[PDB]
Formats: sequence, structure tokens, C-alpha cells
Amino acid sequence: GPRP
Amino acid sequence: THDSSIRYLQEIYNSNNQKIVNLKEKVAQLEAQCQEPCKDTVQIHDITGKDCQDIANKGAKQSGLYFIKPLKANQQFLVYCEIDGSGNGWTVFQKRLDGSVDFKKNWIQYKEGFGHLSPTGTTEFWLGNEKIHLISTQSAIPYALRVELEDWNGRTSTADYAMFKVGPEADKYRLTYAYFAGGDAGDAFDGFDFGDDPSDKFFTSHNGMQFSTWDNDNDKFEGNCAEQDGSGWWMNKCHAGHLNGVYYQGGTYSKASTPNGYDNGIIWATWKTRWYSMKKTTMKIIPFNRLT
Amino acid sequence: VNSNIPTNLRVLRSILENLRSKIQKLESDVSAQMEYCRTPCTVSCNIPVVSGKECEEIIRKGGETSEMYLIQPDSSVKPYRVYCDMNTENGGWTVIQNRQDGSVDFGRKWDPYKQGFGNVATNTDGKNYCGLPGEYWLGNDKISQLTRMGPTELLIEMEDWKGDKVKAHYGGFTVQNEANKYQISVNKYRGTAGNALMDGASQLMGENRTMTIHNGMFFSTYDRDNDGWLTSDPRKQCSKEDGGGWWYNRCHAANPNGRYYWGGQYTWDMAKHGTDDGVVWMNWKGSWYSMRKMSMKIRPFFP
Amino acid sequence: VIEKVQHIQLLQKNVRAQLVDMKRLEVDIDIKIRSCRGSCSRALAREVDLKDYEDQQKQLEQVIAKD
Ligand SMILES: *[C@@H]1O[C@H](CO)[C@@H](O[C@@H]2O[C@H](CO)[C@@H](O)[C@H](O)[C@H]2NC(C)=O)[C@H](O)[C@H]1NC(C)=O
Ligand SMILES: [Ca+2]
Ligand SMILES: [Ca+2]
Ligand SMILES: [Ca+2]
Ligand SMILES: [Ca+2]
Repeated sequence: GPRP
Repeated sequence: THDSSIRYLQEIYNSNNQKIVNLKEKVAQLEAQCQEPCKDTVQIHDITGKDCQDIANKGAKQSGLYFIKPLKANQQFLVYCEIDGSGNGWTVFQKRLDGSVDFKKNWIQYKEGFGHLSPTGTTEFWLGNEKIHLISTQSAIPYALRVELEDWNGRTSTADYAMFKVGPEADKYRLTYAYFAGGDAGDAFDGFDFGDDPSDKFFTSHNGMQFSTWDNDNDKFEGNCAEQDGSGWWMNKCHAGHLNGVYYQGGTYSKASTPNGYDNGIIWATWKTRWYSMKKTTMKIIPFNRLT
Repeated sequence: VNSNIPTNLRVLRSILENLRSKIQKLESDVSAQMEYCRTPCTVSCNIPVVSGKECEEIIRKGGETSEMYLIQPDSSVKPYRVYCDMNTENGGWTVIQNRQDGSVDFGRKWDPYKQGFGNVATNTDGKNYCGLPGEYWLGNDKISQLTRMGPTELLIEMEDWKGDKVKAHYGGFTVQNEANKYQISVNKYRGTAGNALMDGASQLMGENRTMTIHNGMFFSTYDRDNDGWLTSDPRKQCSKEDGGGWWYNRCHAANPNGRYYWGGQYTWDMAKHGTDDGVVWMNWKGSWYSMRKMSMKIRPFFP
Repeated sequence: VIEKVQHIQLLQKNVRAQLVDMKRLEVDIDIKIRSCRGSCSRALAREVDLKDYEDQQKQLEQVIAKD
């Protein structure tokens, strides 16, 4: 997934 | 008079003295049948070569274990070769099919490899990065990469990439490919637009990324992707395709299942939500000029 | 005189009767075992990915669990299977010999001892890899080549039938090739078992003890005599029929390749030839005691 | 005048040897059968009984003490  | 007495004890004696001689012969026969070890089902094939396709081209017909020695390799190593009737030989470098092996490994382990190789292709493993590099860059001949996935309902999907190559350890075994070549699992290595953030996709693509493990951070995050998601992979703040992740019995898992709060499963976002983990995975390469 | 007790010796009849009954039972057992042998035992030892020259190089390449591995000491040798112990005192030990349940015959000729025999490993409860070592002798050609790659140490562990154990560490270990009859050499001892290989049985004195020293001896098998018992009589060889292969002198203070007597304590009337041919280590349990567990592991010294 | 004792005392010398040979054989078969465990599909479970031989062996040594 993505990281802020 | 003890007539027959001493005459009977002589019969018994002489008799079970002839039985002893006979029983000994039978013993030796038994000893002869207990000299061989237990039969081992796993056996290695004689044929060898640069890669599986080379081994295929030399007559190999069945899938199994072979030794191969890429051009620039200084030693031969065992690999699992998938060979079908059409004459195509695949060199498999990654397999998941039951959470029996732990993929939370360090840099050296992902380099040298870990897990086990079976003649039946029924075991989990990671051929090392060093070998994957030697195989895919041994010559100019371009290699293709095929990713196979199976969900918890028998459905399978694939993803193909052309000009697949893994660089040297000098460049953290960087991942590279020219372009996505199709497949119904979707091009997850291209990144995925997860939500509101205007740069989700840019942050989750994989082409060009270096390999990362908890003890050797080479990602584009300020923290440690490999450490959080607990795996070894080509991270980028972090990922959208994660095949060496945590195996979750049944695929479906949640944020509460993880310890850091992030999706750490075996995902492929273009095919399934990141909260669903694959039941089977396979990564293999074959000379590109073999699919075209 | 009269028939006092000449009629009393009827106890001679029960001994014979009983013995005849013992023989019936024995034949039945040998016959049943013969049947069970129509099919062999099997193992599925899937091979670990990680590999190297030997177990030390493998534990440095990430191989953390004790199990069967495939090694290739040299580019000219065909990769072979061996059991690596990755937990005993720093790990990285290549098992060369192992005893633990009497499941394998050790009284073999020169050829089998040269090629190696027995089971390297067996499958664990419910796993796809072989994490349990079996009983085996790696083979003289292989052992020889391994100890000559560079400085090599040897560790010998053993256990009795009470659960107690001891060990014999030899900082230096070498085994020459076949032309040289696999001559043995060991040094830098330390441990809790007695230094049997270099000093001989500790219960003896004079030339009686020095004749049970193994260091410097050639390898012998009941079909190839190279012991230190120099003599013409063909019926006086340290390695008798069904005796193990070993570096006998005249004859021994220890014998890890001896016959596996169940229970430990054995006598001369139990021994096929009346000699102590069991798994022995005199400097610890004496001469008529056979161990429950015995093993030999090697590893590079470092230099 | 007799003609039985000189034969008896000799026969019991042979029965002694047979005991010893039986003891060794009993043990040998016990070791060999266990050796198949690492080769054959299964091995026969069995408990050798030395105590039995021990007694008869001790007993027969009583008679040889007479004449
Ligand atoms: C040293 O060995 C000798 C021989 O094995 C023992 O002395 C005697 O040697 C003669 C052979 O010519 C025989 O009477 C016996 O073999 C021995 N008799 C004894 C003393 O039992 C001697 O005992 C040994 N020394 C020890 C005890 O280690
Ligand atoms: Ca977006
Ligand atoms: Ca970072
Ligand atoms: Ca034998
Ligand atoms: Ca001799």
C-alpha cells in the first residue's frame, strides 16, 4: 500500500 | 535302566543343533535384505545447461530439479524447471502455496535463497537474488517474467513483463523491465490509485526500485517498508504488488491482523483489494523469444 | 552303587526342551521380518535452496535450521547430501557418523565404508523437509577430501542408557586418501569423555594401553586387515565378521562403529565372537558397555 | 559296571555350549532385526529375555559340579  | 533316556536327550540336542545351523543361514539371508537405505523420492536429473530453456532444448521432457550454470556464474546451482509439451522450459524463482515457510528474512538470506526445492513443485521457496541476477543478465538475449496467482476460489490469473532483469548486488539487485506485456491480473508493478492522495500511483510502482529487507533499507520511504510489512521486496513507499508478504489462511485479513497497521499480505492490487492475500504465487522467467 | 542322582539329571531335559522352544520362536521372528522387507522405507527430502562447500559456509549464507543439505566441497565433486547440525555449540557442523537407534547395519566391507552407507535424514512429524538425522557413515573418500580442504576440527558426542552424556573435542582432524588407507590423525583434545583416540584405554597400563591408541592407525574392515595386530594367524584380526570398520590398532579404546547392543551392559557370551564389539568408549563407561547415542561431526577450524 | 554316567557328563558339556551358542544367536538376531528398521517398511517389535538363559545357565552349572 501507500504511505501518507 | 535309563535306556532311551540318554538316547532321547541326544536326539533333541543333535536336532536343535541342526535347526541352529539352518536358522543362521536364514539370518544371513535377512541381513542381505537390510543393506540398502530408505528410498528417496526426490532425485536430480543428469542434463544441465545455462537455464531451463536450454535444458529443454537438449531433450529434457519432465518438470523437476536440474543443475544449471549461467555463463558468468562461477558455480552451478540447483533450480526447479517447469517443462511443458510445447518445448518451453521455465526457470522458477519464487513459490507460495501454504504458509509453511517464513519470508521475513534478512539481506543475506534473500541473496543466497531459502526454502526448499521439490521435484513436484509443491514447496515454497525463494531462489536467491544472486542467482536471479546471473540468470537474467547472462547474455544479451532478453528474458520475460510471468507472475501466476491463484485465489481462494480456484481462480488463476497472470501478469507478463518483457525484458525482465535484476541488477547486481552493487546496485541493490534493482528490478527492471521494459514494459507490461499483458495478462488478466493487471499491471500492479505500475502502481495503483488507492485513494485521495494525488501521488498514490507514483509511490506504489515497482519498475526501477531496488530490493529491500529489514536490515538493508533501499526504499523511497523515510521509514522501513520491508521492516513494517515484514518481508523482502522491491519497495517504493511502499508497494502495490507484494508477493513475498505474510501468508494469511483464507486470503481475507484486516488492519487488526497486522502489527504495524499496514497491508502486509501477498497482494496484487490490480486484481484484488489489498486486504485479500493470495493462496498461491509463482514467479518465473523464460527467454522472451519463446512467447513471441 | 545305586541310581542315586543319575536319574535326577532330568533337568537336562527341560534345558533342551526349552532351547528347542527358543529356536521355534527365533525362526518365526526372522520369517516375519523377512516379510516386512518386501517393501522399503521411503523419505521425501526436498532439497534446501541454500548450498555451499559444507555446513559452515551454509550457516553463514543464512541456513539456520538443522536438517539435510546438499553440498559441493569442490567443483570436480558431484554435489551430495549430508546432515548439517546448526545448533550445537555455534553450529555449522557437518555430520559424518551417527548412531541413535540401531536402525542401520555397521558391519560392512571396505567398499561400502568407502562409498558411504545408511540414512542421512528422515522426515519430521508433519513437514516437507528432513529435519531428523538418521544413522549413517558418510564415506571415507568424502570424509578424506573434506578434512583436507584446510584445518578441520572434530566433535564426538555420546549418551548412555541413563540419559547422561559427554563429549570429546579434537581441534585437529585429518583422514588421508585410500592409497594411504585412510590413515587417521587427531590432536588438541578437550572434553568430558576420556581422550580415547590419543591415549588409549585409561584402565590399562604399559604397552597394554599404548596398543589401544587410535591416532596414527590405518582403517580396517573384516575383509581388509590393516590393524596393528601384526601376525600370521588369519583367525586373529581386530575386525571380525560383522564388526565395524574403524581405525583399529590392537585393538581399541573406542569404537563408534561397533554393534548396537540394546540396553548398554553386555557380556562375552552375548558377543558373536566373545570380544567387546559394541559401541564403546572405554575411558567413560568401561569395556562391556554400548552407548545409546554416538555421533561424529566436523567443521573448519578457521585458519 | 555302569555305562550311562560317562556319557551323561559329556552330554551336559554339549548342552552348556548349546546354551551359550543360543544366547549369542538370540542376541545376534535381535541386532539384525533392528537393522532392518532403516531399510524395510517396518521392523518387528521384540523383547529379548536374557534372564531366562541366565537362570538355566546358572542351573546347569550346578550339575557339572557333581561328577
Ligand atoms: C599387560 O598385558 C599382559 C598380557 O596381556 C598381562 O599379563 C599377563 O600376560 C600373560 C601373557 O603372556 C598372561 O598370563 C595374561 O595375558 C596376563 N596375566 C594377567 C596378569 O592377568 C597384564 O596383566 C597386562 N597389564 C595390565 C593389567 O594392563
Ligand atoms: Ca490517487
Ligand atoms: Ca527508508
Ligand atoms: Ca553385517
Ligand atoms: Ca593383522
